[PDB]
Amino acid sequence: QFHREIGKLFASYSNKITANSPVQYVPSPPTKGKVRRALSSALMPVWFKFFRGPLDRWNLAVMAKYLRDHGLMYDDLYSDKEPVFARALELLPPDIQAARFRRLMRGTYLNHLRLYLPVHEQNYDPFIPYMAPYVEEAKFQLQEEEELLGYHMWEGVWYSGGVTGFGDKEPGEHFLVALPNLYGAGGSPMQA
Amino acid sequence: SRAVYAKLWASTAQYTQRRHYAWYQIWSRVIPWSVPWGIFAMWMVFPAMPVEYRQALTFGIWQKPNIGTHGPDP
Amino acid sequence: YVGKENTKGNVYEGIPLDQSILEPADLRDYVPPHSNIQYSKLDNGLRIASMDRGGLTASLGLFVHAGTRFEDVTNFGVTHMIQNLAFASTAHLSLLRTVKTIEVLGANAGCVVGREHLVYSAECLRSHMPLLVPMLTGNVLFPRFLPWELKACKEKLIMARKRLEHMPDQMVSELLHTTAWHNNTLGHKLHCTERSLGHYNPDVIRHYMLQHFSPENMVFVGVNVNHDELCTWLMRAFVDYNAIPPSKRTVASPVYTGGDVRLETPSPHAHMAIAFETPGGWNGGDLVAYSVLQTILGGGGMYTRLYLNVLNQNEWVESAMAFNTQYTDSGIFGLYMLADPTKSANAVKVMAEQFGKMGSVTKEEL
Amino acid sequence: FMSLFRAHLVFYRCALNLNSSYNFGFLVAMTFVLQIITGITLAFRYTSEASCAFASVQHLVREVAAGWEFRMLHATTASFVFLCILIHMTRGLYNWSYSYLTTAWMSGLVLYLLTIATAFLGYVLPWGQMSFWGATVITNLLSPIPYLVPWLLGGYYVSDVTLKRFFVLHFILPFIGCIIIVLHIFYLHLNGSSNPAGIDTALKVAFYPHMLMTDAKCLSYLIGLIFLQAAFGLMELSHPDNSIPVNRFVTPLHIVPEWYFLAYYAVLKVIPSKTGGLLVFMSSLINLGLLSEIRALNTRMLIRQQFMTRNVVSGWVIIWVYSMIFLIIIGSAIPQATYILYGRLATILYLTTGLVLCLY
Amino acid sequence: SYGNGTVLMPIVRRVFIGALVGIYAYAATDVVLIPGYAQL
Amino acid sequence: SVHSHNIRPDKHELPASEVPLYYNRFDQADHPSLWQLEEEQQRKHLDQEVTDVSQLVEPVSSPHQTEGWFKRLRYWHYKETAEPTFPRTPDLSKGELAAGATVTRTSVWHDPNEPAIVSVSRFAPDNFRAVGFAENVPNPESTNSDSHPDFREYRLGPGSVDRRPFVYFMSASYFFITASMMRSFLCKWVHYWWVSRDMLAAGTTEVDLRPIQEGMTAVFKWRGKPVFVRHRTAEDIAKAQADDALIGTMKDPQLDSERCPRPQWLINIGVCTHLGCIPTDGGNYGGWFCPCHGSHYDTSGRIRLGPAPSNLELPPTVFLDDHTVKLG
Ligand SMILES: CCCCCCCCCCCCCCCCCC(=O)OC[C@H](COP(=O)([O-])OCC(O)COP(=O)([O-])OC[C@@H](COC(=O)CCCCCCCCCCCCCCCCC)OC(=O)CCCCCCCCCCCCCCCCC)OC(=O)CCCCCCCCCCCCCCCCC
Ligand SMILES: CCCCCCCCCCCCCCCCCC(=O)OC[C@H](COP(=O)([O-])OCC(O)COP(=O)([O-])OC[C@@H](COC(=O)CCCCCCCCCCCCCCCCC)OC(=O)CCCCCCCCCCCCCCCCC)OC(=O)CCCCCCCCCCCCCCCCC
Ligand SMILES: CCCCCCCCCCCCCCCCCC(=O)OC[C@H](COP(=O)([O-])OCC(O)COP(=O)([O-])OC[C@@H](COC(=O)CCCCCCCCCCCCCCCCC)OC(=O)CCCCCCCCCCCCCCCCC)OC(=O)CCCCCCCCCCCCCCCCC
Ligand SMILES: CCCCCCCCCCCCCCCCCC(=O)OC[C@H](COP(=O)([O-])OCC(O)COP(=O)([O-])OC[C@@H](COC(=O)CCCCCCCCCCCCCCCCC)OC(=O)CCCCCCCCCCCCCCCCC)OC(=O)CCCCCCCCCCCCCCCCC
Ligand SMILES: CCCCCCCCCCCCCCCCCC(=O)OC[C@H](COP(=O)([O-])OCC[N+](C)(C)C)OC(=O)CCCCCCCCCCCCCCCCC
Ligand SMILES: CCCCCCCCCCCCCCCCCC(=O)OC[C@H](COP(=O)([O-])OCC[N+](C)(C)C)OC(=O)CCCCCCCCCCCCCCCCC
Ligand code: HEM
Ligand code: HEM
Ligand SMILES: O=C1C(O)=C([C@H]2CC[C@H](c3ccc(Cl)cc3)CC2)C(=O)c2ccccc21
Ligand code: FES
Repeated sequence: QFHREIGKLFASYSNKITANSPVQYVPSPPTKGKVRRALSSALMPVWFKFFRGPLDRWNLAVMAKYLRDHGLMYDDLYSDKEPVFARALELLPPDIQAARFRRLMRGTYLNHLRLYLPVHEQNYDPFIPYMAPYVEEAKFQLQEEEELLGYHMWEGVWYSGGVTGFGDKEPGEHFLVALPNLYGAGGSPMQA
Repeated sequence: SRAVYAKLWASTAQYTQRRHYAWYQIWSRVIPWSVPWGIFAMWMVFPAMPVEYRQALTFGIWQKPNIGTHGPDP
Repeated sequence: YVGKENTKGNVYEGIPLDQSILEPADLRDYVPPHSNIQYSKLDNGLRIASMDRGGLTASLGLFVHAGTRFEDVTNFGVTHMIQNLAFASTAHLSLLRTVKTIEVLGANAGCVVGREHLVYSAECLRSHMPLLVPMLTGNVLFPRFLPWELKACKEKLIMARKRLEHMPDQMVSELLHTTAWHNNTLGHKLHCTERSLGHYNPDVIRHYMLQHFSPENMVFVGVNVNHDELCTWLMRAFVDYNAIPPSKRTVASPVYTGGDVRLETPSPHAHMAIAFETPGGWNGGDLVAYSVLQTILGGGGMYTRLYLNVLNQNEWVESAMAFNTQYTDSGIFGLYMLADPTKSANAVKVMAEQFGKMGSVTKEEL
Repeated sequence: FMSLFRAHLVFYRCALNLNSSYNFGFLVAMTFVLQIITGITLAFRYTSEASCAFASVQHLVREVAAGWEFRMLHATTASFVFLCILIHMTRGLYNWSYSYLTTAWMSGLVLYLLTIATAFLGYVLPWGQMSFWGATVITNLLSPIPYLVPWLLGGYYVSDVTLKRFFVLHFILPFIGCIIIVLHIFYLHLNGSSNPAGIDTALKVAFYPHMLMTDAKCLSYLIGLIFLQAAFGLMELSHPDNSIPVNRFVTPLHIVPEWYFLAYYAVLKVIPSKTGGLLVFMSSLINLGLLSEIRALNTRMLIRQQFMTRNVVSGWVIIWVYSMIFLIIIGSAIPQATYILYGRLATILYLTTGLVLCLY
Repeated sequence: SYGNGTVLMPIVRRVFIGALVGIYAYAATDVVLIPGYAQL
Repeated sequence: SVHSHNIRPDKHELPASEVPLYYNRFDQADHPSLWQLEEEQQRKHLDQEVTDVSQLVEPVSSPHQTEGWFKRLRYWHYKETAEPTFPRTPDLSKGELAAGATVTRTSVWHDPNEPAIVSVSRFAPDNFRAVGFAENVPNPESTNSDSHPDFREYRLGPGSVDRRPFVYFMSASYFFITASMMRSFLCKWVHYWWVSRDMLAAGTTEVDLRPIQEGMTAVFKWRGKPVFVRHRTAEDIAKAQADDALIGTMKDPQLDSERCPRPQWLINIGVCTHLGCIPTDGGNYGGWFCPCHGSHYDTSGRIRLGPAPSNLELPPTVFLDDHTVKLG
């Protein structure tokens, strides 16, 4: 019985992994092996003074000036085409949300005109992390759904309801389900 | 109690292993489709092979069709 | 289930169901359990009661003394909100994980509001009790009340009454209550009105809970569990945390107004009900008198007073009934009837006669 | 189909700060339509015979009214097809458009492959020396598999049969192009275009009045330039050696493909193993394909701003462009050790800077 | 991810990464190592 | 819908108040409920037995209605030619129909003895029914006639075999014939792109070598490809043999004596082994140089430098005489 035997293989491996579980926080093992840690530690005094130092300083200068020209913050660079950030934006309070909207409007207009702001308008720190408390919550909420619902490749009915059947939940987002109607006036999913 | 909450938290620690198991299952269901399509591949590419290889791969069953032309010359 | 360790499969394959498969090892000599109630108390105040009958499934329940008769003009609707938020996110579990785990254990669980109590309960095999005690106590020990859960749960506050529009009997119950005690205590509605959706913010919920959900206002009850394990796993739940501190609350006596009310709708009967107050309620000494009289008259048999003297002597009544509802400190007792809508004036006369002669009884019926 | 026309090309709402760099798609489409018109009217008088194809093309120029104009418009608009495509690609490498326009980017790559094939098939039809020997080379390049090359040729060597089927294929492929263009635009408008600033913004504005006029302006410029080059011949875009009849036993003494093929040619000059040659093309195209799912290759959350303005570090796309131009330069020259040496330097740069795009 | 319809681009991702590893292995064998063993 | 009506005045077709094409006799009720009664008091023609076609009841309406040139169909009922301002008054004494226009623009509904509101109530279209209506209008009970067979005589009952095997065998048979035919079609279509039966690539040739001079290269045509024949000088031979000491270094090692069975005669296929171009005279090793990607060959044909993977290929050849060679 092939399937039950390979079951046995999988089960024993999982039990090994289970038996080694800690019961409390334990610091992660380093990201680099001891050889590379040694080599980096040896070459630090030259590499950081001549190359890495100036690279990491020039980078922040470039970023800051570009953000100040337009009056953006750093966390204004993230999109809502990203599910986690979409959730984070859903969880925002009114004031932060309104200010973000305003800054994005102004940045669009300024990049259209290609005119610098006066230097007295540029006196602020652009790298404040104002989205962090919300991104962490979004990550939690979207991780639990994977754990509790996404753990298997579920089976569906194909090309029915406007969805392909392989997992989508919004109609006509893929080519083989384009053009839902041939007559009439159509409609929108949001008005069902 | 801490103990019970710990057990409940840990219930899903092995997500990646369960996903590998899912890979295994779906590929086991899928992979036999290779036999129909393999036969058809071979069906199409058989008459491209050398006559000797056609004779060999069919254990000598296949031979040149006899249509009454191109016979030997005394 | 990442693979499975046992490969033997269905070891009873092909054995008919009228042919036993038990080995002599699995026989026992029966010893009953003992089934008188066992009573205990935690140090923080919680009272625990348990019984065992040797069934395989257990019943677990947490009882809180927080009904709707304890609300006021600033609070109306808060108890419904709390019930509609049961098994939502708490300190150490999320809403999704909680409900999904309860589903996968195989259990059925829920919460119920009344006019004097709030109840949480669950049920499945008795071997799962240690996993269920947390999830029941969580709701009263440390809920979070995140705004985006309150907002998403709102429509269930309105559907609760939207369904009452096709349950005439229950509808009449609510009319009786709000007419008997007008605008006070037991009179309050069991649901959120439109005026009740304003104060749907976490601070009001939390401030209400701080006044009622202390341990000495609670009871935990278990059936088909071993009492020392129940005590152990309940003690292990409150040991790390500070519970809501006690409060010396006071309760006002209901004021009975009585009165009259009508509500028309296309139903093909005239539904009518008349009632009088029970002084003292469940704490009055005459709790048995009313409950005997209800069976003399006819509860919700065919040799009862109403069945003989109303239903068998009039062609135009579909049903006549006596009802009796009691609370800690007041109640009501009365008669209910469905009649042909053209003869309501006769329905009133019949009811008046019946009330007329409840005072007197004969020993056969008694 | 009018309601769709209005939804997508009149009421569709864009971002205010879309400058000219977002107009080149429309332009390549227009060069497609135009190339199709001139194609069809050239087909009415072309002869698909190895004995007489060449003289067939000469007859149009010499003895037909306005004969010269259609041939030269068709010849010159090809260069603009490729120039506009390369600008259009580089814009989206610069912006990291493929971050969220995944399937659009894939469709783009397929369209570019279609265009390469179409152009090369066209390049054989006038049937001069360069045509014959180019066909010989590219057919020998795809030799690894037995019998596939005599089959695709039709014959043991490049022949009239080869001309006939190349002509039919060159007829057909552009229209398949058009179908894939519709698919392209479906994926595009499913998402919505990016800004030059790479932010999300509500300061949108409708298409018909503002952006339609910019499209029209650039269209005027392009029609202008095509006619300038076509009528006066300012640049030597095409080498003279296709003007000589074919000889099957003598090669031309100096060889230069059309400019849009020179970089590829450079590779074939400098890598020793022929299979290594072919694998470089395959690998680079696979690398470009791989950019479609760059969000998955890392767990840091991605942004579209590459902060290339004022930056002393420049960016990998700019190094890619300069490496490619250097390869064109070396493509053009004779085979000599020093050219090959700097060739190999440039080739290593071209490969590495493509690999490295995934490493954010 | 759960509740999403993109199912064929992940496969292409893995195939492409595979294929590049392949190609680079073979190229190292063909263009460098085999000649090197004539110079070793 | 996309379809118009055609209500218009017409001079070939008089209005229906003037000339109705249907049989214009209708009964009238005071209230349509009364039509119930007649359905349970009349006789019906379909309740009674007939056996021959000649016994079928005869239509009430006349055959002689519609006339004109080239009009096949001679009988119609309804038309939409428009009514005038003042319609023809129905004569209710003859049971003529009163409906729509003829109620609105006529005095027909007037009665001396009755209120007007009561009188108009009898002229809704439900209050009229033709003569013969209750007697002739069918009302089926089923789609099936008891004189025809339904599933009851064809159902496979208790005791029957299972037929799934047969059904699926039937369809599998259809499909395997289908697939054989499809494969044949694709095979023919593929084969049709293959080389034609006139080409055949067969042949052999011979070459006379008297006219050749030392240091010269002659070129000839063979099986579609060029072939070089060279009369090497002593120094060409020496150049070739000096590099035999460096055979270690070559991409395709071979010694000169194999390539020149007669040392002074060199023969090769004139084609670059890289991608098929034809090498030119010269290069760094006094042999040949390919312009397409820069491969070099020595004075014996061997690949010394560049991307080409092998030496120039030796053709199958024989020296027929001291001064004549055979190719193929
Ligand atoms: C026009 C179409 C016609 C209409 C009908 C539709 C036709 C499609 C039928 C074929 C599908 C059969 C397989 C069924 C799978 C069911 C699984 C399931 O429960 O569903 C949920 C599951 C998704 O749920 P989920 O797991 O929650 O989603 C998370 C993600 O999947 C991410 O998950 P992850 O990241 O955790 O990774 C999971 C991944 C882990 O595994 C890997 O990633 C492995 C990667 C290794 C690299 C090797 C390549 C792997 C792909 C194999 C391709 C071979 C097939 C072709 C064979 C050709 C034979 C001639 O798992 C798999 O790859 C397992 C599934 C792989 C199956 C793919 C091939 C199935 C085809 C079998 C029939 C072949 C006959 C074709 C004949 C010729 C014509 C095409 O479904 C899938 O994953 C779908 C897989 C199948 C692909 C989609 C079908 C295509 C539809 C579009 C049509 C395109 C046609 C274009 C032509 C146009 C002509 C003009
Ligand atoms: C009988 C009672 C009646 C029953 C009725 C029931 C109902 C069902 C019917 C049944 C009755 C018979 C009906 C006749 C059916 C058959 C005839 C038939 O079908 O002919 C078709 C026929 C095809 O003719 P054909 O193609 O010329 O046939 C040539 C032959 O195929 C010759 O071609 P070939 O020789 O070149 O074929 C090659 C073949 C050659 O085959 C053979 O030679 C095989 C030999 C078979 C031997 C048999 C064995 C079984 C018997 C043994 C006996 C057992 C004894 C025990 C029992 C008895 C004692 C107890 O080899 C292969 O296929 C490949 C080999 C296998 C591949 C798999 C790889 C295996 C590797 C082996 C590994 C082992 C190691 C080997 C290595 C060596 C070193 C160790 O149709 C046509 O000619 C075309 C018709 C035109 C229609 C066109 C279709 C439509 C196209 C229009 C489309 C355009 C419109 C757009 C689309 C429209 C879409 C809707
Ligand atoms: C020399 C050295 C260098 C060599 C070159 C090296 C190159 C290396 C780099 C490679 C670059 C990328 C190549 C393509 C990768 C595609 C990966 C993929 O699957 O992406 C999934 C991805 C979506 O995956 P997802 O997000 O998971 O969504 C899940 C959905 O369920 C999925 O459903 P959905 O509805 O959302 O998606 C649309 C669906 C369904 O799409 C449709 O139904 C569209 C149908 C349009 C048909 C129009 C006629 C096209 C005729 C073929 C033209 C080929 C030109 C090739 C250029 C060279 C010419 C010499 O299509 C697909 O899912 C894709 C199917 C596979 C496409 C394969 C395309 C390339 C090969 C095609 C030709 C094969 C050779 C034989 C025929 C040759 C004839 C000349 O789809 C795309 O991004 C596709 C974009 C459109 C591009 C393809 C357009 C043509 C479609 C042809 C379909 C097959 C029939 C062919 C004709 C047969 C009869 C004659
Ligand atoms: C330089 C030389 C000059 C030479 C000059 C020579 C000039 C000769 C001119 C001859 C003109 C003949 C026609 C006179 C018409 C008079 C009309 C009249 O007085 O109307 C008064 C009056 C008009 O008042 P009304 O209010 O219109 O009432 C009449 C109704 O509307 C009627 O409607 P209804 O409902 O009462 O009747 C039913 C209705 C509806 O009936 C039906 O629908 C029934 C249809 C049944 C068909 C069954 C067919 C089955 C067999 C098919 C076999 C397969 C065949 C196909 C395949 C074959 C292979 C190819 O019947 C019809 O529609 C009857 C149609 C008769 C058509 C006759 C056509 C004759 C053509 C003669 C040749 C003319 C020149 C040809 C062209 C030349 C080049 C431009 O009509 C009547 O009283 C009725 C009179 C009907 C007379 C019909 C029979 C005429 C016989 C004429 C004999 C001529 C012999 C010539 C010999 C020449 C030797 C040289
Ligand atoms: C995904 C698969 C897509 C498949 C699309 C392919 C469609 C087009 C197929 C063209 C095949 C041409 C073969 C070239 C050789 C010359 C053919 C020829 O006529 O030779 C003469 C021969 C006859 O020879 P002859 O008699 O002329 O003389 C020469 C003698 N021999 C052949 C021995 C050298 O003709 C044929 O037999 C016709 C060729 C049939 C071959 C058909 C091959 C079909 C390929 C499809 C297989 C796909 C499998 C899946 C692969 C996918 C992998 C990821
Ligand atoms: C996607 C492109 C496909 C091209 C097809 C060509 C493939 C190669 C040649 C044929 C190979 C054999 C057929 C494949 C095997 C059968 C498929 C299968 O698994 O069966 C599923 C099923 C088989 O059903 P079944 O009921 O017989 O059995 C299945 C049930 N079990 C497993 C329990 C036995 O097929 C169908 O139900 C198909 C329904 C249609 C049947 C009639 C089709 C006839 C043609 C109609 C008109 C055609 C014109 C339209 C085309 C447009 C162009 C002109
Ligand atoms: C994107 C679309 C197209 C491109 C990029 C393209 C490209 C080319 C190129 C580069 C040439 C070479 C001309 C020369 O060297 O002088 C050519 C020639 C030709 N093309 Fe196309 N072409 C396209 C569409 C078409 C179409 C649709 C047709 C016909 C339906 C067509 C028919 C021809 C013909 C007949 C020639 C021969 C010109 C001559 O012999 O002088 N082309 N094409
Ligand atoms: C015939 C070839 C092509 C046509 C007709 C075409 C057409 C278009 C059009 C009209 C647009 C929208 C307007 C514009 O951006 O100008 C567009 C956008 C786009 N195209 Fe193309 N394109 C072609 C080739 C390509 C190629 C080769 C690629 C990638 C290799 C590509 C990738 C993209 C991307 C990513 C966008 C959107 C960028 C963004 O929104 O930021 N396209 N295309
Ligand atoms: O030697 C060559 C040569 O190498 C190519 C090459 C240029 C690049 C081409 C090419 C390479 C890759 C792609 Cl994806 C498309 C086209 C193939 C032909 C020519 O075009 C040519 C034309 C005429 C005579 C000789 C030659
Ligand atoms: S074809 Fe001769 S070197 Fe490339």
